[PDB]
Parts: sequence; structure tokens; C-alpha cells
Amino acid sequence: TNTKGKRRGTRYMFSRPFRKHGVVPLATYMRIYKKGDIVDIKGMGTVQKGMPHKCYHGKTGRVYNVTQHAVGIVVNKQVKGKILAKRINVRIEHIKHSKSRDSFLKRVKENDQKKKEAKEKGTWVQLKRQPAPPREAHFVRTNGKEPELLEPIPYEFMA
Amino acid sequence: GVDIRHNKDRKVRRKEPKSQDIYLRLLVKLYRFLARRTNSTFNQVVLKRLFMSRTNRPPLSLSRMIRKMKLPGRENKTAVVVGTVTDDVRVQEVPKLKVCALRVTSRARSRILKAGGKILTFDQLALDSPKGRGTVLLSGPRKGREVYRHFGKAPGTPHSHTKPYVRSKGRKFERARGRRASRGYKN
Amino acid sequence: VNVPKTRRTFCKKCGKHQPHKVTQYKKGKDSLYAQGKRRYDRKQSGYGGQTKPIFRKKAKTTKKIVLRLECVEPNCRSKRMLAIKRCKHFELGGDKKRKGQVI
Amino acid sequence: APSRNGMILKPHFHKDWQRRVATWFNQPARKIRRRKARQARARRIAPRPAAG
RNA sequence: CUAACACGUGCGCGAGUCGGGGGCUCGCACGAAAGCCGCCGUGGCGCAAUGAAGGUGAAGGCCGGCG
RNA sequence: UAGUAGCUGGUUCCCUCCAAAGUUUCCCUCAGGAUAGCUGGCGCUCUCGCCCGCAGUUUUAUCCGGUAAAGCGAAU
RNA sequence: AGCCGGGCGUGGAAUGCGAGUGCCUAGUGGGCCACUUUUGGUAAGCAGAACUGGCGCUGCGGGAUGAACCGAACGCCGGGU
RNA sequence: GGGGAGUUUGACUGGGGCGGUACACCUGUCAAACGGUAACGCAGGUGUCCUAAGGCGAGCUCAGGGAGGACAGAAACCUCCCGUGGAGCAGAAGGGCAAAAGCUCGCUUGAUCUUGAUUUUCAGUACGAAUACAGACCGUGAAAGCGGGGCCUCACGAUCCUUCUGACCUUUUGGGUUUUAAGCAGGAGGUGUCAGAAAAGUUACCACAGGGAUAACUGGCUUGUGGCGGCCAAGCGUUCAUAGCGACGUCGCUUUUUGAUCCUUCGAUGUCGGCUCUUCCUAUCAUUGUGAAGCAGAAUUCACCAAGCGUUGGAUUGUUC
RNA sequence: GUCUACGGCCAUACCACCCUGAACGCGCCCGAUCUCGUCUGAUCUCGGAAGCUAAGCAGGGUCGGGCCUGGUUAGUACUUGGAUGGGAGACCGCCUGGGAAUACCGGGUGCUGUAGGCUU
Ligand SMILES: [Mg+2]
Ligand SMILES: [Mg+2]
Ligand SMILES: [Mg+2]
Ligand SMILES: [Mg+2]
Ligand SMILES: [Mg+2]
Ligand SMILES: [Mg+2]
Ligand SMILES: [Mg+2]
Ligand SMILES: [Mg+2]
Ligand SMILES: [Mg+2]
Ligand SMILES: [Mg+2]
Ligand SMILES: [Mg+2]
Ligand SMILES: [Mg+2]
Ligand SMILES: [Mg+2]
Ligand SMILES: [Mg+2]
Ligand SMILES: [Mg+2]
Ligand SMILES: [Mg+2]
Ligand SMILES: [Mg+2]
Ligand SMILES: [Mg+2]
Ligand SMILES: [Mg+2]
Ligand SMILES: [Mg+2]
Ligand SMILES: [Mg+2]
Ligand SMILES: [Mg+2]
Ligand SMILES: [Mg+2]
Ligand SMILES: [Mg+2]
Ligand SMILES: [Mg+2]
Ligand SMILES: [Mg+2]
Ligand SMILES: [Mg+2]
Ligand SMILES: [Mg+2]
Ligand SMILES: [Mg+2]
Ligand SMILES: [Mg+2]
Ligand SMILES: [Mg+2]
Ligand SMILES: [Mg+2]
Ligand SMILES: [Zn+2]
Repeated sequence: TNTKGKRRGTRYMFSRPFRKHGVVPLATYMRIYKKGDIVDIKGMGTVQKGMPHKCYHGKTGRVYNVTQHAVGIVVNKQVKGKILAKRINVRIEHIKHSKSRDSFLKRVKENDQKKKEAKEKGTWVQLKRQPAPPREAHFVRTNGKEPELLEPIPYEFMA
Repeated sequence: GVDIRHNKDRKVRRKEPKSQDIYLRLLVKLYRFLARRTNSTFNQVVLKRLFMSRTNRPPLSLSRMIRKMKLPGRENKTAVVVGTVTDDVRVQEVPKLKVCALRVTSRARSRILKAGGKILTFDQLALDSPKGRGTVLLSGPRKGREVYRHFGKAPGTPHSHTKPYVRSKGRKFERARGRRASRGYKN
Repeated sequence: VNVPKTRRTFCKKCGKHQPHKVTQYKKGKDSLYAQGKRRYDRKQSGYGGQTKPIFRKKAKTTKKIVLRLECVEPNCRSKRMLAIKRCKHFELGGDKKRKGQVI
Repeated sequence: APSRNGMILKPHFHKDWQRRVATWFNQPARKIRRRKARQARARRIAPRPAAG
């Protein structure tokens, strides 16, 4: 059977990208994580302290505790037929703010603003994101040039 | 052929009391009629609770009843409980209450009558208030039974304050291996 | 491994870091009147032969050796047990090694 | 074998308990006999206290 | 089938509950039943837990009197 | 002494409804058990005749990867 | 960071559907087959895995025959397709 | 003190046994781009080592190469230049690392005391290992800081018993003092079959409950091996590739050899040969009819239709051969 | 236009050679009493201001290497789902969707934050 080592099969997952080894850029250290941010997990092999287990690599969780160097986050893990929301502590290098939430936040601010506006105007405005509707009817103008014929080319071997 | 599942097709709720006595069944007849020919849902709740079993109709204590009726806004309303009103001895001052219950302890009934309240039974309750206006529907603590201390997450498992099943309490009964860091492990 | 004979470390009684004299802990002589021993001879006496098991399948060639620490402060002189990882050869404060010499 | 959850029990029926069983089917007859003896002694000691 | 335990259900009473052992009932067809005891509740279970043990043992919140 | 048997054989009426597993971990464990998983029964708390949630699905965003392919005039 | 008090309902993608929760619990813990992926093997109706569906637990029309293939899953009947 | 008694004599497992450990662990792959994922699959490693190879701080830069300098050279030491790591970091492998995680010095013992939480296998239980904290005592540095072992992934052990350490600790039972003993908490002494019995064989004198979950026949699938047959045409055949052969290749057929497997049979299908007797196949030895020869005749080759009819008597061996 | 101090993103910023640098600045540079450290004031530390853009540094150049970004390769390779499709097989075609990577050919060669200067 296999081995139950903590880092089995991570030679590519925890490795560094090509031509990106060396000193960790300081912007990663200079970011602020508060209680309740949605955050992504991406193990970085450069630092070995507080490295998350390989099964949380690429997972997104919620911050619930902030500490000197690390952050505690609640993340869902599918174990057999059930999902457990378990909390793990990850050092700040292996973490990154999720941009999936800021889009929704900006949308909230923007449609709240356009709801506050036009409230006095009384006009109607659409807020829900409708799915891509079918294309409407239109005209395709030929400019006096007729469409050119397309025919299959004859078979002839290359190799 | 239809792509459906029949596991949860049949609902398990009670249609009628499992009991066989005749007085409760007469009450059930009356409240069945009331529930189906009145739009008030108090009758529906009362009939449903009449259907229930003994362990689902826990007794309500006098202290609980006075505590829940002393709350603001609910003065001079009738306290309705489908269970048994038992006396509480650790309460001296008892006000006058208008109680309705299936059965009341003798000492509790004496206490209420001495205090000046009146005891009602669900029949006379129907006559007084068919739709049940001015009623405070109470119930005893359902989780009061001691069997619930044995339920839930199993003992000998981290962060589980569940009572084990032991034939006798003492220092020689389930205290050594799983309960101490000194002997094996501590959960 | 090599361990020095003196170590400045925490002392429980003093509640502060103090110098400690360290030695190697060796098992004491088994008292004949321990409860377990007394029960053992009471059970073994008579007929029926051997009762408790005798271990034979030895497997480990080493053992964790324990350092007995003693606070050098004459008033305190408290003692504590400290153990570290297994080792085949072990010595106390011998031939402090130096680098870059003739092999 | 243990089931899911329950109490560990130590029934003391590992001997030949079925040979030494004390049924109490003579309890009413014993009570009747003790009574009869009681009244017989009470009559025997004519004016003396029955209790003793 | 007996005993033990767990849980679910039905009934009585309910911070209590239970005579199973004994006794009183002119012993005796049924009746070896049934009724009663209450200063026969000894006692069991419950009402308090925790600690190895010595042991300890289950709210407090506002104003006037020397922020 | 009706000795024990994780092993063979047998295990008695009808209809109705629901309906599996041969997988995880531990065991002198491998023809067996315990434990999760899968099943049934008993319920209970609410709900509609504005709104709550949920989904073996899609959409819109946003991250995660080193297989198929490809490369050796790029590292090994 | 926690507290209070106050104001905002166009319920902020599509589709579908009542949901949550608690006890007690039997049987099972020999599996097999197929498209695709795949390891050992010259290979096998061989041995070993992943996903899904089946057989086992399942009858029916077709493949003459048939545990698994194709269609389709079942109360007792009449008509139609 | 096998005269006699009681008992034991692991598991896995292409039958069992011998072999091996796939039995507790770790790296890469298998593994199908989350995770997980099998086989006695593949390549390997572990039961240690370290007073520093732990912890800080400072200063330097490695492997290799080129050009120079008495002995001196291919290689001894010095200097300059190039040098993205091609070196080193204890060990297997993988990841990671350049004013460092490497090399050299300075000072030290965070490898110390203590309560909780979390991750890894997972049942989401332990052990082991690890991660963030928190509370004291410290080390180092000017300091920010860093450090409660080794850059990360592995290097280890329940109950019962014994032993040591701790408190002006509790009990030692009618009261008191002192030895003793028992407790409470933390380490150590094991169980490598590594969630942990105290354990040698033989039976052809054997027994029981079972098993076609499993071997020894046949029969099935397979056809490597055996047997037989093709295509190509290097060469042999004095000359001439193909009268007759045919190298180096390559495609098949058969189940009269052996393997491989374990589907049927273990509440039994009588398990080698020979004797006797019948029938069938053709991949034809002879005979009938043919065609080709390196066929003058004779003899003998190769091929075709073809199984109608024949295919013996003996020595040796249980033999089939 | 540009520099210095501290930086963010870390080659569009690197590497090789060549040309030009007004002012400030950054440097090279001059010495070792003190602070400090070496075999050596070479480095480090300290005290200065005779000279110089020679070098570093900055800007620019190269049908430059590299790097970054496009086109081609290419709807090719591969691939989700489907068929009582083909083929003895090996494999291949089609339907429904997604869709690469070399060679080869183009373009570009650091943006920018805070504070403080020079261009009087
Ligand atoms: Mg139907
Ligand atoms: Mg059901
Ligand atoms: Mg003796
Ligand atoms: Mg069972
Ligand atoms: Mg049970
Ligand atoms: Mg029997
Ligand atoms: Mg068995
Ligand atoms: Mg069987
Ligand atoms: Mg891979
Ligand atoms: Mg490939
Ligand atoms: Mg198979
Ligand atoms: Mg089914
Ligand atoms: Mg079917
Ligand atoms: Mg057919
Ligand atoms: Mg029809
Ligand atoms: Mg013997
Ligand atoms: Mg995958
Ligand atoms: Mg350094
Ligand atoms: Mg600390
Ligand atoms: Mg180190
Ligand atoms: Mg013999
Ligand atoms: Mg078989
Ligand atoms: Mg020739
Ligand atoms: Mg026969
Ligand atoms: Mg026979
Ligand atoms: Mg022929
Ligand atoms: Mg100088
Ligand atoms: Mg210059
Ligand atoms: Mg110049
Ligand atoms: Mg170029
Ligand atoms: Mg700037
Ligand atoms: Mg001017
Ligand atoms: Zn001390």
C-alpha cells in the first residue's frame, strides 16, 4: 500500500515556480487579514514553518483567528460521505486573499448606489444578473462583395 | 417507470393517541372538530399535543408556570398546558392563576385554590374560549429526562461530556485508562 | 553522544534558571516489600508453577538514558529527571571536540 | 459480544445455579402456619402478654 | 424460561414513589386469592456534585450612608 | 454431560409497506468479531395554500493542479 | 474586538424541490461483469486498481440458446402506439 | 529429574512448504493535472547520529574552469578572472536554500518549567510526529527580532508491575509519635507479530469439524514452450536465389509436450502401464491415379486428389518413451 | 529632464561591447591621532576634501543574446459525452462540446510610491 507521510506526492505541489526561487517578496508579509475574510490556501515550500497539509492546497476558507505570525482558518474537507468544517493554523506565507468575494462586495456597493439613486426618479432598473440571453434579430449587410466559396482541399500526404 | 424514491414517502407523525382510555379520546373528538372547523391554529396545536406520548408531555412545575406568567403583557390570561401541573415546594408566594391542564397534582391544586385561582380542564376551556383567545400555551422542559445525558457524541472521545452507562459510581468504575493522562491517554 | 557535567537550566523549587550538576540515572535496587512484589511471592508460593508471564522476545538494542539534574544551590538542592533520545554510546563531559585539526 | 452502546454487566450465573433455587410457593402457607402457632401460644399463656 | 441492562411505548402517583419482607383480618369451595397497616417506609431508587484522599459542596442586580 | 464448536445441515401461516452489503480502521486478525458506512422503525420542531432554505445540475466571477499532448537549436 | 441604538426589502443568477433534528436498530463486512483509463503477465473465461452503470436482489421484448449485451424495469384487466 | 503430567509450537502467501516481509515506518512512481486509490508492482531507505550537526549574532561564498608563480608534475600552496548553485546542508529520495538553511568565528543551553487548542493516520479513537498560541525563567543581538532541538517529509511503545524525582501533600482505619507501606503528578525499564500472549518437533499408527474459498486427474480459457506450416530471398546447390534447401527476419495453425490459472468435483468421477475391442482424424509410411526433379534405366526425392485397405513377430525394462 | 535616501512589483529591469554625462548628488580619491579590525588602514571603522568622470552609476546604440508580449504551427495534437460505426486486430472515421506546445515570423527593452534636491 502507500505511505502515510505528511508530504507524500508533493514534489510538484510544494515546489517553487520556474525562475521564482529565492527571497519571498515582502508584500505577502505586509498584508492585513482580519476576522472573517475569505482566503485561499497555497502551500509554499520556501518556508517550512506552519505549512498546511497537502489536502488543503487550493482550498478556500474563512479566517476566524489572527495571531502574531499565523492565521487560523475554517475550511471544509470532504471525508468519505460527509464534509467537516475544520479549523487549521497556517503561517502567513502560504495564504492569499481570495478575489472571489471582492467582486461580490463591489457589486453590492454599486447596485445599492443605483438603488438609492432613481428612488426619487421612480424609474425601473434591473439589478439581478440575468443569464446570457439569446441573440436578437439583426441585419448583416453585404457591401457588394459576394461571399466566397469554401471547398474541402484534396488529400495529399505530408509525412 | 418513474425516477423517484419511496424511502421518505410515508410520514411518521401520530394520527391519534396510542392510549386507549376514553376520556382522552373524547377530548380528541372535541378538539378534532374544533381544529377542522375553526381557523385558529391554537386548536391544531392543542390537538397535536393531545396526540403525543407521555415522555413528549413533560410535567410543568408551579414555579415555571408562575415565572412564565409573571412576564409583562400576559396578565389575567389563562395558562394552558397539555401535561401535568406538579407542585413546586421551593416557592412560597403563589399568585392567583387561571390554569388548564389534563391533570393536576393534589398539592398543586390545593395551593392554587388556596391562593384564589381556578382550575380548568380542556372541556370547560372549549366552552370558555373555543378559538382560545387570552391563552398562554406553556409546556414542561422536554429535555428534563435523565436519558438525554447519555445521548449525543460518545464518551471516551474528545470534547464529549456524555454520561457513560455504569452500574455503580465509584473510584473503581471507569476512571483509569481513558480518563487520566497518568494512565494511557486523556480524551 | 557527549553531554557536559554542568547545565544552567530551570529549577522548579527556585523558580528561576540555576546551575545544575548532571549525572546518569541508574535503576535502584528493587525493594522486597513493594506491594507488587509481595503479591508476586504470595501468588508464586505453593503449587501451580509460574503464574505471571516472563518476557523473552527482546527486540531493542538501546534504551533512553535519563539525566539526573541537581540544583547546585545548597539550600535548594532539588533534583529532577530529564531524558533525551536513544543512543548506543553515551558519555558525560568528555573530550570537548574541536574543528579543523589533523585527522 | 458488546452491542453498539450499553452497560458492562457481570451476571453471577457461571455456577450450577439452577440446582440451588429457592422458590417461594410456600410463602402463604408459611404465614398461615406462623399465625396459627402464634395464636396457639397466645391461648397457651392465658392472661400473660402475647408479645412476651 | 429466568436474571440484568438500555431504549421506545401504555397506566397510577408525582419531589416524591414503591410493601416485594412481615403483621392484622372468625385461615381454607373459589381463597395459596382479595382487603388493610402509615409511628410496620426499615429500606431501595430519586432529590448534589466533585476529589485518589483528608474534605469541600452549586446566582446575584440597583439607591441612601466617607467614587 | 444437553461437555465445547469462529465449522456443516435444518429452522413451520397470509397479505401490505420500506429495503441493503461484500467497503474504512483495529484484532495471533484472513471461513470470525468489534467500529464507521449502507437499512428499518418510532417520533418530534417548523413550513407554505411575503419568504425560508437545500441541490450527484448549469451560469457569472475567482483561485487550485502537472496528467494527455508537446520539447530536447531549453536544464537532467 | 465586543456591545447598544437607529435607517435602509427591487429577498439582488437559471432551474427544481418542503425542510431540519433525535433515539433505538437488523442484515452485511467471500463478490462478479461491462465501455473508458490502467499495473503484472506471451497470454488467459488470469491476477490487481480508478469512474460510472449493472448482476447479485430482477421478472419482461430482442440477441435461436444464455446471471451481466440492446430496449425497458413489474399491482389485475380492455383499447391504441 | 521427558520416568511422568499439562500445554504450546504466529500471520501473510497465485495450494502448503522452503524462500521473502510486501507485518511498524519513510522518499519517488504507479495514480488517470484536488485529495484518496491495489498486487510477493517498480527503484530505494529506517530501528541510528549530533555539547553540536541544537539557539542566536557577525563575517565570508561554493562545484568547476581559465591564466600565471622555485623545486611543483595531471594532482601540494599563493594571485587574478569567470562561475544561478552545476557544491554543501549526517543518512534514502524528493522539495528548499546565496550578504543563506552553505563555510569560519563569538557567546550560550528554548533539547528547560506549565495549562489548554489544532493538524497528520483516523472511527474522525489512541500512540508517534507536527503546527499556531498563552503563562514564567532564560540565551543571543545595538536592535527589530529569533529560539521551547536537528531546513521539511522517518528514526518509535498501552494496561499491570518495578525504579527515580515533587510537595513542611493525603491515607496508614479507637487516639498520638516515629519507621514502613499505599496514594497523587512527571520520567525510565518492554512488548520489532511494532493497538503490545509467556511457547519446540514428528506422525506413513493417526482422529474429528469442514473446505471444491485450496493442491494432486480429466475437462475448459491461454499457447509462452513443444509440434507443424507459410511470406521475403542473403547464400548452398561445379555454373543457377526458388529441382531440392534456405540465413538475418516476419505471419500463422494445433492442443497428441510441457507450462500458466484455479471455473466444475473433497456427504469421493476408482488415481501408471500392459492385455482385449470398436470407431474416428490426416499433418500419407505402403498400395490406386497423377504432376516436378540436379528423373537415361534401376533406385530415390518434392507435390496433388485421397484415410478405401494395411501398418508385424521378439530380446531388455512396470513402463509410456 | 534628472538624481539621492528608503522602497513595491522583481530581466520590458539581466548579460557583452561601444558613445555621451550641464548643476546638485552618488562616487572614485587623500590620510590612520582618536573609535575599530586585519598577515596587510586591501576590506571594515574613523578623520578629511588636492584631483577625476578613468571606473561604478545614469541615458543612448547593437538587422546583439536573453527576457516579455503577439501571429503562425492550428481547429493540428489531445480530449467530455454517443452510436447494433468501420476494422481479424492494431487502431481509425463520424456526431456533440472544449481546445494546446516547438521550430518559423513580428513588436517592446522597466513602470511606480514617500521624502528631499539640481535644472536659479
Ligand atoms: Mg408503475
Ligand atoms: Mg422508510
Ligand atoms: Mg514451595
Ligand atoms: Mg450484532
Ligand atoms: Mg442496545
Ligand atoms: Mg443444544
Ligand atoms: Mg473461522
Ligand atoms: Mg461456508
Ligand atoms: Mg504525478
Ligand atoms: Mg507523453
Ligand atoms: Mg479481475
Ligand atoms: Mg437494487
Ligand atoms: Mg434488470
Ligand atoms: Mg447467437
Ligand atoms: Mg396492451
Ligand atoms: Mg510430554
Ligand atoms: Mg484525478
Ligand atoms: Mg547570516
Ligand atoms: Mg514564550
Ligand atoms: Mg543546522
Ligand atoms: Mg514407517
Ligand atoms: Mg474453485
Ligand atoms: Mg552461388
Ligand atoms: Mg464411474
Ligand atoms: Mg462412485
Ligand atoms: Mg490431405
Ligand atoms: Mg585607503
Ligand atoms: Mg563614471
Ligand atoms: Mg566614460
Ligand atoms: Mg534580440
Ligand atoms: Mg523615483
Ligand atoms: Mg542660465
Ligand atoms: Zn534550586
